[PDB]
Amino acid sequence: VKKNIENGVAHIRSTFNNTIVTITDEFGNALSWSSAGALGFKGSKKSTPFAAQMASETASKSAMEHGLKTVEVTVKGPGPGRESAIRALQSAGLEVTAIRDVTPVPHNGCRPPKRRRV
RNA sequence: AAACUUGAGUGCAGAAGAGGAAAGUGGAAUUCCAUGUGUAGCGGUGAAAUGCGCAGAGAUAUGGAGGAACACCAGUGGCGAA
Repeated sequence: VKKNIENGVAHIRSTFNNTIVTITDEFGNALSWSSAGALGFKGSKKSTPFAAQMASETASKSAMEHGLKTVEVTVKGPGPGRESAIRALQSAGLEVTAIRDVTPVPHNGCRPPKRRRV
């Protein structure tokens, strides 16, 4: 009931409303997930870099418990906590081979929602 | 009534163009469906709540369905009577 991997990819989704972190193998398999809402932060605070740092630290701790050593960063969303999440990943002992922002670029398909009037 | 080539067209040699009409091909992305991993949140806001989710949501990986628009080029740029 244990997983042993040495190289992997950490997916970090940071939106202005919340931060979610997970780590997977090189073939995208899920071990554990972390979110600011689960950590305890509610409402606005979930977007703060500190909550992102805590979630990234928890996710990296579980990844290294399963045995991860080298990880590649997969960043999603425009939130401000992406850099804090990456630094927490680095400080957890894992080695960042490279960083890539996989934020989906819609070329021209689909109509975005109405601009807010507030 | 009779001449002219300057206006207006024509011939000859060249130029660019999101001008229009009809078929075909394509990548990104959104939604949905199925399945594997996985746990208690997701989403949202000034802050919240409705709502969705312990029947397994959200995240993640793969495949499928389908509609719609064409990121970069792109520019006091081009084309058209509008």
